[PDB]
Amino acid sequence: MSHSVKIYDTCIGCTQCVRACPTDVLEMIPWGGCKAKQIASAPRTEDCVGCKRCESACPTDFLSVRVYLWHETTRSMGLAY
Amino acid sequence: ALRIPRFSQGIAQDPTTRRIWFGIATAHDFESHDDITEGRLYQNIFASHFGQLAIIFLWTSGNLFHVAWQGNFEAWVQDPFHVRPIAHAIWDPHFGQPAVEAFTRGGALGPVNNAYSGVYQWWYTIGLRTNEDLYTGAIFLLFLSFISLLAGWLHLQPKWKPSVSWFKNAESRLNHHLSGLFGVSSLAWAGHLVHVAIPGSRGEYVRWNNFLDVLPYPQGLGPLLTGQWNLYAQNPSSSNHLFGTTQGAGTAILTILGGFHPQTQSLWLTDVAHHHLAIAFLFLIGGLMYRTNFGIGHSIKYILEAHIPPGGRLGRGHKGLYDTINNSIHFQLGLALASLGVITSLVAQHMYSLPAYAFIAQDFTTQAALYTHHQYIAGFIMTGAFAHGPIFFIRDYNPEQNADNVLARMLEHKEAIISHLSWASLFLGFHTLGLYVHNDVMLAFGTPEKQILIEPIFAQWIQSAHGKTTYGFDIPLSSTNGPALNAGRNIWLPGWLNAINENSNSLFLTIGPGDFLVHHAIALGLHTTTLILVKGALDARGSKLMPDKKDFGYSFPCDGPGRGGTCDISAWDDFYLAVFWMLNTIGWVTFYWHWKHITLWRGNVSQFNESSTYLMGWLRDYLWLNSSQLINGITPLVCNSLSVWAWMFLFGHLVWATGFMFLISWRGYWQELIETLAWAHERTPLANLIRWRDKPVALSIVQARLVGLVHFSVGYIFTYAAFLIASTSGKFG
Amino acid sequence: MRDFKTYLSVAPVLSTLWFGSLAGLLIEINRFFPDALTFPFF
Amino acid sequence: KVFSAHFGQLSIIFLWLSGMYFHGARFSNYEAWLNDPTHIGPSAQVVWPIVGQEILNGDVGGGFRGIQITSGFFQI
Amino acid sequence: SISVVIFHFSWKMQSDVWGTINDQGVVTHITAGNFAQSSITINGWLRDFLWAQASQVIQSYGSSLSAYGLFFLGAHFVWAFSLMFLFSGRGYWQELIESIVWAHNKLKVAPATQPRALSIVQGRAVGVTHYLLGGIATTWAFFLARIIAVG
Amino acid sequence: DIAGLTPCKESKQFAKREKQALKKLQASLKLYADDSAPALAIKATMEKTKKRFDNYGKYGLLCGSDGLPHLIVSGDQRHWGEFITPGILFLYIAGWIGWVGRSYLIAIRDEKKPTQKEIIIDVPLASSLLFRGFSWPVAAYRELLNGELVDNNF
Amino acid sequence: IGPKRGSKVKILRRESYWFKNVGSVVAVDQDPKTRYPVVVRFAKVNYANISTNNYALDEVEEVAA
Amino acid sequence: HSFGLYIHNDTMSALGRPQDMFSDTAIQLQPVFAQWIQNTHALAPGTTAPGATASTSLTWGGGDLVAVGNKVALLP
Ligand code: CLA
Ligand code: CLA
Ligand code: CLA
Ligand code: CLA
Ligand code: CLA
Ligand SMILES: CCCCCCCCCCCCO[C@H]1O[C@H](CO)[C@@H](O[C@H]2O[C@H](CO)[C@@H](O)[C@H](O)[C@H]2O)[C@H](O)[C@H]1O
Ligand SMILES: CC1=C(C/C=C(\C)CCC[C@H](C)CCC[C@@H](C)CCCC(C)C)C(=O)c2ccccc2C1=O
Ligand SMILES: CC1=C(C/C=C(\C)CCC[C@H](C)CCC[C@@H](C)CCCC(C)C)C(=O)c2ccccc2C1=O
Ligand code: SF4
Ligand code: SF4
Repeated sequence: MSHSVKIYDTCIGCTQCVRACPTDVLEMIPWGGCKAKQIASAPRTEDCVGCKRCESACPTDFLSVRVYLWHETTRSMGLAY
Repeated sequence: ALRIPRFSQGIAQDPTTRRIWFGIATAHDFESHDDITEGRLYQNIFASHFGQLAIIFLWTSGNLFHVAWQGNFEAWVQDPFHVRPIAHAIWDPHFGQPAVEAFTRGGALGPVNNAYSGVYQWWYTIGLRTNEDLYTGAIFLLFLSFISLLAGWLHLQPKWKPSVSWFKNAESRLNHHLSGLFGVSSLAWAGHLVHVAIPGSRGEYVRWNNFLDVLPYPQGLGPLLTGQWNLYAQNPSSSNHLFGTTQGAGTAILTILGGFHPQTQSLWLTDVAHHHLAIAFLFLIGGLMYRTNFGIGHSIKYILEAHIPPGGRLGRGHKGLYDTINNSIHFQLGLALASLGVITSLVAQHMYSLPAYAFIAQDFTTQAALYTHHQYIAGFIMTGAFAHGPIFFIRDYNPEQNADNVLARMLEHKEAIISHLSWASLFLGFHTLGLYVHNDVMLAFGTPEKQILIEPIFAQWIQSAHGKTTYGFDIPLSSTNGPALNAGRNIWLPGWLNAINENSNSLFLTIGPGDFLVHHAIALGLHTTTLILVKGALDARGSKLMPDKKDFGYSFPCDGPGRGGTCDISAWDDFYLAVFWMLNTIGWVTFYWHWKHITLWRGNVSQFNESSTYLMGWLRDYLWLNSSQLINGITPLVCNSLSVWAWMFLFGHLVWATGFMFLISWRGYWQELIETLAWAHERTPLANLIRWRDKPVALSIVQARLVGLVHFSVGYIFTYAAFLIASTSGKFG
Repeated sequence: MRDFKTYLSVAPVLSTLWFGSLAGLLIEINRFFPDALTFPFF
Repeated sequence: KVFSAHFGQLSIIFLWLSGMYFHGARFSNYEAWLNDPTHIGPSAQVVWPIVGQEILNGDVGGGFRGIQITSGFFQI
Repeated sequence: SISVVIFHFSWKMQSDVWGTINDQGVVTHITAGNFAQSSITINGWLRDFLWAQASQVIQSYGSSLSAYGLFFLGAHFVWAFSLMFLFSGRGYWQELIESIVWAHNKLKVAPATQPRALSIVQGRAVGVTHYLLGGIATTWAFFLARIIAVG
Repeated sequence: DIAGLTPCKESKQFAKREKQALKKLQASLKLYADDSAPALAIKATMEKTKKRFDNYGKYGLLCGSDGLPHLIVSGDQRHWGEFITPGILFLYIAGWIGWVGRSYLIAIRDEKKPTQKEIIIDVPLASSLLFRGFSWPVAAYRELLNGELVDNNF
Repeated sequence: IGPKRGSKVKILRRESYWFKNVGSVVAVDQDPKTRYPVVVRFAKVNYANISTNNYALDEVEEVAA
Repeated sequence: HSFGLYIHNDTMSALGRPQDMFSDTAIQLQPVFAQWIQNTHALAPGTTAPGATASTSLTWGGGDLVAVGNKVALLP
């Protein structure tokens, strides 16, 4: 929020797990101890659309994200044109 | 790329068209949108619905204003024989010269459309008569409906307080209301009917001049204060009456005496007033029940708190249900909705068999397009009742503040609740549907016998312990006598609640196996409709598939694919999904009355009898029989009687069908070809440079579940609207 | 060849040799008593 | 595969047709209808009078109880 | 596309053509050309069609063909069951399927073979296919019932 | 006896149904089978719905107006086995559908990998847990509410 | 082996799919350190295609015991 | 041009002024359709055409009637 859909999990390891999703997710930001030690839920999200391709793969064990952002640009929906 | 819409902000600079729609449908969502505080909000709903009451009187005014100069009244009060009253003058330049053809209706000149609302038999039924004597209406109501706005502003202006915290009392208010309001709101009505109306009914006039000089009697309020009341009810009315003109009038207000009459059905003159009186003590006695400073009565907690009936020693709390129904405002608007919802039908199902108006049923049309605008709504409520009680759970509600506490446990022990609900439906499902195809496989197959058909025993039963003195039958302790009442007799149940079988208007219609099904199929409605609303509600919070479904609860429609595949799983989209069965119950139910009534009027009743016990036939004779009149009304052979209606009826079938798009289309396909279709303009001459200010897009992924609906609905509800009328009007019946 | 504590398998729809038949033998009771709607007893 | 799992259509269209030629034969009406066309109103199918059934079997031409046809064999 | 092309042919082919000779071959169509001024109105399409013909489907009980009127209710039902499959969510019948699954477990009667709702697009597969075998046979009945018997 | 009319011993309206209606079954002066051996309206289909004369058994059976027979079943005058007799019957049969539902099910979740043994069927119908149902005297009416499915397992 | 490592544990968080149900465990953490140790495992899948998750002792309410 | 076309009629025949509908007779068309290609099909056995009484499909504009002695068949 402005893009706020929680995909977080607990491993945040990203090998044979999850990568897919247009730009949005430049992570691998190792928090001082979480197994394959790369963590959190996002980077700077003011860039791309609203997928849930976000999970589909690699756990969120709870919810998984979708549209919830409301405040919604245009570069945030393909169509500002 | 500018800034606009003056309340929200994310919406405000959204470059597409969503900018618009979503503007015009977030307006009324005060609690949490930019401009809000618990102080703002409250008052921002307060001077809102002071903007209410206000719009209800510009309605009523004009209701009494397309009536007084045309639209027969110094007619229809000469004797109201079932020939086409009037609402207002229809005036459209599109009309052909068959302006002359009915459409243009007898008495008045230019074409018109007649009162199917009741107003015409209650502006009349409380006296209100003479066409020189009448032309007030707006004049008052409106010199009223403006005041309705004045507080609006006056109480919106800071200074002379708009009041902020003062909005969470109760006790004081409702310790005020159910006395000050209702009680005296009755009373004062009991006042009116009696000094000015009952005289206007049985007896004679009242002259705008005198109000002191007119005295229901010779020697005044006589005793009365002298506890001696009784001798009101002796020779009150009569029956050899001639309604409105005395002569066999008599003059002693109040009664329970006499009863029905071929000249008017309708509750007796008086009784609707001792009643209006009678109840007006109880609420006044009720009002004055809680605190309001002086130091008597009650605190609205401390009689919840550890009150509790089966609590006590059954480990199941009751903590501040007050500061959660009070700190909620949604709990509020949903115990409000229902009560209203339950009673909107109690109104409208009692409003027949007991209509309280001078000529109504024995009208049999206005009587059948008025049970339903009170069945639609009423159903239409209920849903919204159930729908603001699954918002309480998300925006408001507070697990740490409600727990072990009986509103929880309701959540906690929930998986059962929907199941022992769903078990009702699935049972009430196939078991009604065995009985109705079987009943239809057997006909067609040549065997009218073999037909499965249960008498509605526990039905008729309720009534052979009332007045249904149908063809005898004892019942052990009752017999039809020996013991009758003994304790009751010539007081109370006199001629009244004694309509019996009365094939015409007996109140209770004589029930058989045709009614032991619809009556189990209205039951399969509010059950299924509510397994979905109970469910819809019982986790706007979340669940296994979507555990953390919140901070927004209600309308988040959709989620990403994966997990199992996830969709209309917002408590809104179950509300969304609910409204189809509230539009299917409130159809089986209304459908039912009428077929019954229809038949029970200008003809038989055997008709509904062996031809409602099955299904095909519900389509054939009714549905297919009894449309006749209307459709050959555009006829290849000129516009006959009705034409508004059948064109409405096909306007009915279109608005409906055109729901479906919205409903089987789903934004994806629409947006994409608009991606190609907005390569046009940009790439085509004589339509370049020419800029939109809102970016061509396809409808939101919740929006269209609505619009298909809010579309599905009018079509649907505008079809029966036109259907029943377009057939209860010739009739026959 | 089948003694005690469950046996051998069977296909996806042996229900189609269970809807058809068994149940089928029942028309076979619905013509022996070609009719119902209450029933005498034994 | 598709040149095989194909095959089992022709064979099928072939088990079908048979119960139609047989049907359009001993469950007759064709013999009766042909000496007597303009007149008949053909059948090939007939119930067996189990349960409600029989209503469905209503005099069709060359003198017998059955259910009609709108599938123009009797005419190939 | 097809469902209205059909609607076309028979209303023509009977409104005109199909009908009948006698002396002076004074032609007498199953309907003296009612089409004329009266299909042009799209109500005439249920004044003159659907409400006119179909009176043979809703009279068809107790007969011989009867199986049509007696279908015409089912399949005029099955269609009005499609919308449920067409018009609905998905984690919905999940959210529901568990309430179920719960009551199941109490008696000890469910888990094995994780019972699941319909595969988003399977759901659409059980729309459509139904909406058609519904909305279609409806007329397959509507028809055979207005050419058998007069016409 | 009750709301509708009396049984078969007299029911005028019902009589008329017997007669017109069916017998117009007739309606086909002839329609050729003077001796012929197929077209069987002729024999039964009528007579099987028909020799059902002023007898159908006798059943009581109330019959309203139009004389189609209505079912009270309130356990009185005559009508008791129009729900209970065929009611306990519905109960007994089901419940021995699902007594074994809760059986060729509670016999698996064990041994070695038991993860869909059920798309094939171990004993067809269960043909082992089979009769457990008629081999229900009392049964769940005690052992369900005491032990096994015991509140514990609740 | 001496105390109890991973021999039977319920789940109690209310988000976790097989929450109140008790399945089996594996290589529960050793060290003083972090906050999401313990793998658990059971037959029944869940909403994802693959479901074998790690919860953590602040909780495992196992509960009685 | 392909549906609201009908809707005109309703809205204006239910308004009711036929002067201005779209009837086979109100909006200008006059007791003939004929002159197009139908009428140069049932009439074509007079080209390179050899001939053979009637046409190709009896449902074409020109000539002939006498089709069948139970009921009917095809005509123009
Ligand atoms: C969405 C819908 C809505 C609409 C459009 C209508 C429309 C209508 N309803 Mg209605 N109704 C609704 C919702 C609606 N209702 C609901 C939710 C309920 C259940 C609560 C009802 C219960 C109801 C009843 C019981 C009746 C109607 C009737 C009517 C019809 C009468 C016209 C009218 O209402 O004037 C409205 C008139 C006013 C607003 C002014 C009168 C209000 C009085 C009581 C104010 C008294 C205040 C007074 C000044 C205080 C005195 C103090 C001092 C002097 C001592 C009209 C068709 C009547 C009917 O049947 O017609 C045949 C009647 O039977 N309705
Ligand atoms: C008596 C009334 C009562 C009151 C006081 C409220 C008050 C409120 N409701 Mg509400 N509601 C009610 C009855 C009520 N409701 C009922 C009966 C239902 C369904 C049966 C609902 C279903 C509902 C929903 C889904 C929501 C609300 C919401 C709200 C809040 C924002 C209002 C809004 O969104 O409107 C703004 C709407 C407009 C400006 C107009 C758009 C409305 C469209 C759909 C038109 C409706 C059909 C229309 C008559 C057809 C067109 C006319 C045709 C002749 C051309 C507000 C707290 C919202 C909320 O805050 O919840 C979280 C929202 O979620 N309500
Ligand atoms: C006429 C319609 C059609 C049918 C048959 C149903 C039936 C049902 N709906 Mg439904 N629905 C429909 C249209 C329909 N809906 C539409 C248009 C909508 C809105 C778009 C909805 C929205 C809706 C909601 C929100 C819900 C339902 C629910 C239900 C179920 C409620 C339980 C019940 O009523 O008894 C049981 C069912 C019946 C009486 C229908 C007959 C089913 C059996 C008898 C099948 C017959 C077997 C047959 C011989 C075998 C043929 C199959 C094959 C082998 C050839 C039921 C299955 C609810 C539910 O899930 O309940 C738990 C609830 O979730 N519906
Ligand atoms: C009765 C129907 C309703 C209507 C009006 C439409 C209309 C349309 N659908 Mg459609 N659709 C519907 C139901 C409807 N659909 C349903 C139920 C489904 C699925 C269940 C679909 C699935 C679907 C698909 C997949 C597609 C469409 C497409 C279209 C468009 C085709 C082009 C066209 O001719 O439009 C214009 C003409 C009309 C809408 C008919 C005339 C309307 C009349 C009443 C005239 C009114 C105009 C007048 C100025 C009114 C102003 C008066 C004032 C008071 C407002 C058209 C907008 C397609 C598309 O977009 O291609 C271009 C696309 O292929 N539909
Ligand atoms: C062996 C069976 C079994 C048992 C004991 C139950 C028991 C129950 N079901 Mg249920 N159910 C079953 C199979 C079973 N079901 C199947 C296969 C389905 C299809 C998905 C359902 C779908 C279903 C729904 C939607 C609901 C229930 C509900 C219920 C509960 C209410 C009873 C009721 O009114 O539904 C009547 C029973 C049915 C509709 C099930 C039809 C299937 C039966 C005929 C299975 C027959 C045995 C089968 C062939 C197994 C093979 C035998 C094997 C040993 C070889 C009850 C606990 C309701 C609930 O949750 O409330 C507590 C809820 O409404 N069931
Ligand atoms: C239906 C609306 C009328 C508009 C089209 C009318 C224009 C043509 C006139 C009638 C068309 C029908 O054509 C019909 O004509 C005659 C009816 O009088 C019939 O005339 C037939 O009967 C008699 C028996 O020998 C003789 O007069 C003719 O030799 C013979 O052809 C024919 O069965 C048919 O050819
Ligand atoms: C057609 C269609 C569209 C396309 C959007 C369209 C066609 C909008 C077209 C605008 C119409 C022409 C406006 C006419 C409406 C008038 C009554 C004016 C509205 C006035 C309001 C302010 C009340 C979607 O975006 C969509 C999204 C999700 C599910 C289904 C669908 C869907 O069916
Ligand atoms: C109603 C509905 C459901 C619920 C429908 C369900 C769960 C249908 C599946 C029911 C199955 C077919 C019952 C199978 C049980 C029997 C085969 C087992 C017993 C064997 C026989 C002997 C009875 C969806 O899952 C769905 C998904 C996506 C879009 C729309 C919808 C939708 O509209
Ligand atoms: S893979 Fe999914 S942490 Fe793991 S669930 Fe979070 S992004 Fe990486
Ligand atoms: S899930 Fe969201 S953030 Fe992630 S890629 Fe998709 S759109 Fe971007």
